[PDB]
Amino acid sequence: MLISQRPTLSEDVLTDNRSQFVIEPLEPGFGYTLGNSLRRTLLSSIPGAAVTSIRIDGVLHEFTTVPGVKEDVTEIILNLKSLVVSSEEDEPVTMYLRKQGPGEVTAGDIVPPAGVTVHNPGMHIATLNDKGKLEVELVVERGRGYVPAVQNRASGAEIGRIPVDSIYSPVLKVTYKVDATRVEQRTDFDKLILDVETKNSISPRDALASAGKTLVELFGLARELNVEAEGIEIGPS
Amino acid sequence: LISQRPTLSEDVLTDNRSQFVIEPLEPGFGYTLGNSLRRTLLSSIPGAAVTSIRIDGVLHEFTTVPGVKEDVTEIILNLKSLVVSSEEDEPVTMYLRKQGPGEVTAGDIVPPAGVTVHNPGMHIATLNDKGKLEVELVVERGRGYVPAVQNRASGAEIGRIPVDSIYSPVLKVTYKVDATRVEQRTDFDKLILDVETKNSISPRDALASAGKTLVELFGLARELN
Amino acid sequence: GGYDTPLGITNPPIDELLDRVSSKYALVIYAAKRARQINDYYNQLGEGILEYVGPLVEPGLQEKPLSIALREIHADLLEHTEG
Amino acid sequence: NSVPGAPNRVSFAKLREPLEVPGLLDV
Amino acid sequence: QETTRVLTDAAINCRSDKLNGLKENVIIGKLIPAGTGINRYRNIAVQPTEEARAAA
Amino acid sequence: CGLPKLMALELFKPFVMKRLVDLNHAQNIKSAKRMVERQRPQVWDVLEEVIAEHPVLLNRAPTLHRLGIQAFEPMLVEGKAIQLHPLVCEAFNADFDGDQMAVHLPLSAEAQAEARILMLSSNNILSPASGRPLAMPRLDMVTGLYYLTTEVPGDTGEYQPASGDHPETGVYSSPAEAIMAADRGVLSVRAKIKVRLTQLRPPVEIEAELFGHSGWQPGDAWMAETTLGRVMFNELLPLGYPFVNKQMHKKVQAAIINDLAERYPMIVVAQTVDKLKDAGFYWATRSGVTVSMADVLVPPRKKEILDHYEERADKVEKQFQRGALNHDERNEALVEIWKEATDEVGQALREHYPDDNPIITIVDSGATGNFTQTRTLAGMKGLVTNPKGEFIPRPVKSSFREGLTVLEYFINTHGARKGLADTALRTADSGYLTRRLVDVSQDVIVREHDCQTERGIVVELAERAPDGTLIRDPYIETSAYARTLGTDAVDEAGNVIVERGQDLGDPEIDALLAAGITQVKVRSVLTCATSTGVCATCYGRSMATGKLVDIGEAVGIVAAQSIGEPGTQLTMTGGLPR
Amino acid sequence: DSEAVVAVDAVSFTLLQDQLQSVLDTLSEREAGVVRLRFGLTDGQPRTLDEIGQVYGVTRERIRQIESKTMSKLRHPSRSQVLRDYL
Amino acid sequence: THKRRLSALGPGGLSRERAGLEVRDVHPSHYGRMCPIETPEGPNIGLIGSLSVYARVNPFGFIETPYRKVVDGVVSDEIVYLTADEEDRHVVAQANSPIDADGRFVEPRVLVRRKAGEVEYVPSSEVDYMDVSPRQMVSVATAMIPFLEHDDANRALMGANMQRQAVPLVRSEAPLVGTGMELRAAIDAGDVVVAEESGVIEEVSADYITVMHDNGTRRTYRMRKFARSNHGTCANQCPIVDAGDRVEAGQVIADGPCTDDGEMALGKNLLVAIMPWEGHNYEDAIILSNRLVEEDVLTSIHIEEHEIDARDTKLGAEEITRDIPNISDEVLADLDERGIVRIGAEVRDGDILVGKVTPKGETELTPEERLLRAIFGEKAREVRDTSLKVPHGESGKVIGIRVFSREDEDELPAGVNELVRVYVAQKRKISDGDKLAGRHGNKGVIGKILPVEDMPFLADGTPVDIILNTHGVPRRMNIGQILETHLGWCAHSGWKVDAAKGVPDWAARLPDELLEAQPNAIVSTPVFDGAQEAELQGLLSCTLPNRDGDVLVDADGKAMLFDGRSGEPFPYPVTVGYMYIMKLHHLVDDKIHARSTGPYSMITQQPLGGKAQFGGQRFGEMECWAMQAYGAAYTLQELLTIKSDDTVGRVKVYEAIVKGENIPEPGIPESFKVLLKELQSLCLNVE
Ligand SMILES: [Mg+2]
Ligand SMILES: [Zn+2]
Repeated sequence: MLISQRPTLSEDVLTDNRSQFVIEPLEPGFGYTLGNSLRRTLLSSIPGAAVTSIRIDGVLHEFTTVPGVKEDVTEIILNLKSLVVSSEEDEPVTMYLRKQGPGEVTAGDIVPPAGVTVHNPGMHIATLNDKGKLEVELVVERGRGYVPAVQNRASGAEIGRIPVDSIYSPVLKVTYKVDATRVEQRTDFDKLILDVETKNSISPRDALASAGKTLVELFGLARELNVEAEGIEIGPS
Repeated sequence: LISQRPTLSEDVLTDNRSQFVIEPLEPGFGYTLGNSLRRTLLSSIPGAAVTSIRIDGVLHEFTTVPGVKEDVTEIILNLKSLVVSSEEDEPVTMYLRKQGPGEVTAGDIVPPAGVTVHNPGMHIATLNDKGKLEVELVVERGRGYVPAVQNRASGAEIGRIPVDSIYSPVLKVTYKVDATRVEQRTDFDKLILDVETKNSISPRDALASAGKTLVELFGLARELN
Repeated sequence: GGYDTPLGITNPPIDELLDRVSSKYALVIYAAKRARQINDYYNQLGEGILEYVGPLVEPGLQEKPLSIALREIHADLLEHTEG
Repeated sequence: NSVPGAPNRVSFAKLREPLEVPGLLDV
Repeated sequence: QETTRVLTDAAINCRSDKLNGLKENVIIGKLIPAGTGINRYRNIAVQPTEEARAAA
Repeated sequence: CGLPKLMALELFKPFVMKRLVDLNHAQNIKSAKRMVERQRPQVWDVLEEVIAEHPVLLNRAPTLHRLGIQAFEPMLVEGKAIQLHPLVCEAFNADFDGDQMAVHLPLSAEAQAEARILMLSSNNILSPASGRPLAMPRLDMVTGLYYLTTEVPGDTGEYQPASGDHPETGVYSSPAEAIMAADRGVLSVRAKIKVRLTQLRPPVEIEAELFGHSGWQPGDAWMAETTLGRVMFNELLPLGYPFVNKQMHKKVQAAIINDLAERYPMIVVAQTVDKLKDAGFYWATRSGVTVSMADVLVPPRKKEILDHYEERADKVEKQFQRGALNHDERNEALVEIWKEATDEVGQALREHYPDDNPIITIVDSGATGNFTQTRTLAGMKGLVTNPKGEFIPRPVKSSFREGLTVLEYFINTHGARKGLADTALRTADSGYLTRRLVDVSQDVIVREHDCQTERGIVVELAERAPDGTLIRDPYIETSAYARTLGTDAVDEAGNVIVERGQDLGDPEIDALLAAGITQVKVRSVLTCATSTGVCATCYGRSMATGKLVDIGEAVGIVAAQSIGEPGTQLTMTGGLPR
Repeated sequence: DSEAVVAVDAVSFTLLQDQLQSVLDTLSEREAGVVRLRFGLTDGQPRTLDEIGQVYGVTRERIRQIESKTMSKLRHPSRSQVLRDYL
Repeated sequence: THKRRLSALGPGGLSRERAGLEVRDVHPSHYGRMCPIETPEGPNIGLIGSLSVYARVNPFGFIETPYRKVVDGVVSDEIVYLTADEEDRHVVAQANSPIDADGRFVEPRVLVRRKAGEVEYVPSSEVDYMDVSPRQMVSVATAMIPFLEHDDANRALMGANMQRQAVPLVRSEAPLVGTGMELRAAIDAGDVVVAEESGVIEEVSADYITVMHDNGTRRTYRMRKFARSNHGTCANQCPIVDAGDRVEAGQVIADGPCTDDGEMALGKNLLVAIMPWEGHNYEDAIILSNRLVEEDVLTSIHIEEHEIDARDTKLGAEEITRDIPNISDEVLADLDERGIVRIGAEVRDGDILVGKVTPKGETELTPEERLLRAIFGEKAREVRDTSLKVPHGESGKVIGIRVFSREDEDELPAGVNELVRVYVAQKRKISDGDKLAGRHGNKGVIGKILPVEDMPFLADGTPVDIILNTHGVPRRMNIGQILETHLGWCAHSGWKVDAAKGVPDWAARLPDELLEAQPNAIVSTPVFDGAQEAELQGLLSCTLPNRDGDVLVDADGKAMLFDGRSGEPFPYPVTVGYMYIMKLHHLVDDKIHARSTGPYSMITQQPLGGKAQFGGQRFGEMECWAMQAYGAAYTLQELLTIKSDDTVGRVKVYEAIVKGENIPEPGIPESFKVLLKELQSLCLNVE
């Protein structure tokens, strides 16, 4: 049949990577059917890379004090966890961060091999007190969604390398709500209000477009059972 | 990452209910996927049902026909249970004549070309020696639930009785997921979806219409970039 | 300071409006007399002109004169004397 | 029980009461 | 209470009323002397600022 | 507030007639009136246009106090029932068992301005009587925030620092990462973690430790061992408010909203209360507070307790049967024995229950109810009163889970009916007393700003101990708060700590108690020197705003309503006749 | 009180008087004058053709001709739909 | 219950204001003669009561009560009717006492009732009278509450009071769990056609049943179809017997308004969860599914009655006809040639029902009306229209037309020639605002009607119907509804305990043929001798599955719901089951009420009061106190001058709103000038 009212999609722009969309008006149940689906698809369906396991020389079992540095080991672990890095190779590549002498390490002091790239060179990671030396070997790979600490199944390199989590998803915090526009002339329709905040890897409009593309290629399976079945056609743009 | 697009197989249990299994999926995703498909299936499938009836001897909804055991409102409450599938969008009419004693089932309704009544064993009303029933109906397309549209809203005569309408071919839909999610990060979800329809349309056609509606609406957020 | 955006009848905030009057009662008679002046301007635009000036801030599409008076008081564009 | 066209409504009662209910409109 | 007795001895003494409590002003429909009814607030003169008068 | 559109079309009929004459939809007001009566479909858009930003009044009889009439901005709602905001039910004393509310309509510009500024809903949060807030969370959202902010030892994803072969695996770099790890089935909301927060103000000790002067958290980073739930809760609160890290009992929420009302403007308090309502409902659904008869647990050793006190009652009855004591003495002995047995069964039931029982969570979170209702649910009912007021010495030895018997039900009915008739008589007497008080004190209004007297009453204000320590007097917040000092405050013939003419809020009272002074001479309306009403400095702070009272307020009717309103809850010469 | 003021017919009467004044002003001066003096629209006294021909200095038959001409002029849909909607 | 109702007011009795507080309480002589539960709960508590079940009135006017006499500890069957005095002369045993199936008790120390209303433990030889049964001290309407012994007295009062405000639905399904009082309370209420004599059915129809007795004679029972009750509800009567069946004396032959197959049926059976859902069921609000709106589960007929009469006047006589002055022919197409509408025409709010025109007389004409009539040529039409119009907020079809005429020689009051009555009926659905209640005082309006998709469905796709709230259960002490919910789920799904190793220990005192039951089977737990906790818990643990092997509800009575809105499961199991709820007579359409400007009073000039008219709300005394306490003087001046009494001001206010100007300044009210004229009339120079 016909939708009898074509919905729109308009993007409002907050601070640079915190856009906020509205979709209005929808058929009176159709807010929640696509709201939660879009939230989960924005979160756990976009590819991207992150750190997976690091290794610090000089640490053997204590995991608590690195000599010559000021900050804790766990501070370096979560500072490395909040490091945006994009890959192009679907296999585990390694990195290195080498610095001796007193001063302060930044994220731009790392050296990227071929294919990977860092999107915040002015990010603070560690400080070296006096005459210290930092030599940390990172492992960067890609995937989807959030994934916890993969345990030491390959226990051969387990003495040096310690595992962390991986925020593969380029979006961070997506929330949503519905509304109640035009209860009389349009008879209680819905207005979905999205809110997405990404990192600087992709703009949220492009994240929304990739999520919509994966969703429609997911529902193409359910569409391709009886192609000549009558649905609800919206019409043209 | 994994590189495997999900597939959809089909599994038949009876003639009017079947099972649909999708695998693999992302973790924490099969619940939302099945709920979106259920929310579409349970509300937005186009079908057909009766709209307004008109018995000859009556003038309104709160009377009785000479001869029948039930009354007019009980005949309305029985005829609201019919399941009927149409073919074209203009409102066709079907008749029902029955004379003398006996039980008037839904199989006695003579349909025009295009529509069909699916359960002829449905009881409508029962008659006696002096009873005479003569009633015409109006079948119409649509989707969802809609209350009885008033006689003043159209330009019909006094004999018309507007009935409520429920064009909804689906009957009962559930799902469940099978979260493997082992401690090796080869994780996925396997969603098993269940559809049961009221013998009007097949479950494959119901799921096809729901998938068409989702593919139409979810593509709105893609090509507006 | 920065709190949130208001909406509807609570715009402008009375916590900012009460920094321009003594008490709330003076604020009420202030806004009511300014709104009566604005409506007396509007219903005399058809005939010849008079001294009933206003509004000073730009009105909305279809905005009540009392809301325009409250926005004018929040813009610090009028003056008032008590009794 | 003691009314002929009654629906079979199975009871949970333990006490066998002697006296049936009187005529409700005798007052 | 005792509207007979209250009214008769007031009628003897020729007792005049002054209409200052907020009970009597409710009865005759006049503006009550509280809130926005006292003379500090009821006679506020409102005029636009002379700097902003020339702005339009 | 919601509005049934078929009623709002009837209220606003001249406005919509003028508006649909002005837009060319009818040639005069006669065709416009017939167009309204036939309900042509343009009148809905015209009705929305004339409804927008035009307040209405709402009213539920009986109007007990000043917050019984509150203005609202309408918006059109389908159906036929008035939709009411779920936070003003405490002010209206309205539940949804079939109560009706009247809607009036202000007309002139003065009436619209009065309803928009003075009588708005979001402007009246606090009491006019005591200053505590009336827009506080209640029955459901308190349970929601209690479940959201409580802390479970050893839940899924709890932080352990055990560092042998593997690190701690409890830390999280950001609340966004923690929200992802809880969306996946790893982190529970109530498990203890160590986030790295960059948007919430740390408490005073951590702020003075890490940054000293002003740790302005919009850029700063600091670690905190909390749950995810308390972080999600503290994100509802404003930026300048510090971190809390507590368990949101109802008194804790009362203290939070009181502090927010004291140190912030009103609009921030209104928005914070709306956010708290939304979070409280959304987590009240997921809390899992249901009621089953497998959840009403009985105490296991109830029967031996009842048998022991039954043997004591048997000895008392046998001693009466000997003739060694009269009727009233054995009645007193049986009353004492069964009171002891009731309290023993209540103690055993109190110590038998777990903490995650819904019937004890709803009680202990301060949502509703007390413990005696749970004792009468599972346990023992206890003594039941007579029609006169004596105690039946039997008593009821059953509970409503076990089901009563015929005589015990017949005994309970006496006290039930006495309570009902007491309720009717008490609300009639409270109405009469409110009428008398309003009729006396209606001519006490504020007239001047400062009468400039020197007399004043004295307050006790936290007398000391035999050890010498100044213990805080319990009745300070009713007696000494919100008052203006008539004389100065000197300590041990040293420095003057708080000068004359100050509001006596929290921190100066804390400073006086820290300096160690008790008696203070404060101003009050007993010693005011104006002839027509009181002055503004003698009355002190108006409780409804928090600032000084104005020069036109009618404080007499406010006082009379604040006295006569809670008289219905005065459940008794010690009651409302007292 | 069925003999009270309905309070919509009163403002309808005032609006009808204003529209009647505008419609009679859409005619000429002499035509509006003779119609107002014929029907007493300004003082409440219906004069006759003798008095109208006296105040204008012409025969009663000329006044009657002018009155019939104006009654034919007012009986137009364009001139009279706004007055038709008042009854 | 309107019969068998005992009051203390009226002529020859004490007034309400003079009612002593001691006469409202329950004396201990009320055991078996008056219900201590059922009474009105306004300012009439205890002044109005109802009779007990087994009670009886003496020839002198005192109230008798049966008792089982017992000699030497052997309980006999000689039933003796005692009054209060000779009840006090003896000592009275307990109903539920353990009798040895031989007449004798099993313990000497029995519960007993002494002379002055005391409760003791007498040895089992002084006992000379026993009760006949339980439920002797209870009324009829209170004896229809399952698990009454688990509820508090106030909520049982509210439940027994709200059980009779239920409305008759259109389908009237019998309750799953009930007592044994529905059948007798229905066939004694008189609203059920009972077969007078045993015989065989000859012919059924929708209008009459003719039976054939054993000896020749026949009798026909004329049904009542769509008869109006005293409060607008409907009174249908449908048969339940087929053509060739055989009936006996006293057998039910035709249902009534609220009956199903013989027994009472005041509501429907609905699946229910006890979770708090998103603040929509906050503070006793109820949310429902859309299935009840779709499938006519809670819908009822309502029949209203209008009336008009053509009197005679001085100037002539009013006539009933079609020739209505100044009314278009578009709205005159419904009614027939003689004025009244035809049967079947649907009317809206404000249409013409009976065309009636009155003579009016002669008046002077304004010059503008004269000029418009001269322009348009419409005539004078000296007769005035006072027709019969359907009032505001009503609609529906037209069932019947009853007309009395003077020329057909009926009895009428003096001067009336034609009386005509029109019956309009409508089919009211369920809606938000309408009031629902259970059988335990758990009332509450409908907060929201959700669609069928966003409603928390069960583990196999079944959506729930209503959603109650948890916080209203424990603090009101009425967990009888929780026991009714558990036993309703058991009675819906059907159970079968296992007698392989004998009967389990909890079901030892459980009677036979309840060890297994079919699904959708009815049961009856009586008032004070019903289900027990061990019986219900063990029966709830063995509750055979639905279609697949899926026990949807575990041993605690709960189930794992799914959130129909987001999609995730709820993390904790929720209590579900099958309750029995009723629709009450507090619908919104009888309550929603508004007024802009309508009819005014005559003596005073205030707007008239009442929903029957347009009607304005009373702005009382405490509301004036609140408006003074706010300080808003202008709103109070407006509310007391230009909305009530300023007779020259109301027209100016309406004119200023219509023309769009400022509201003018209020004048002196009419009440003050009336007071001034009275004081001047009473020889007091008020100046
Ligand atoms: Mg209530
Ligand atoms: Zn003073």
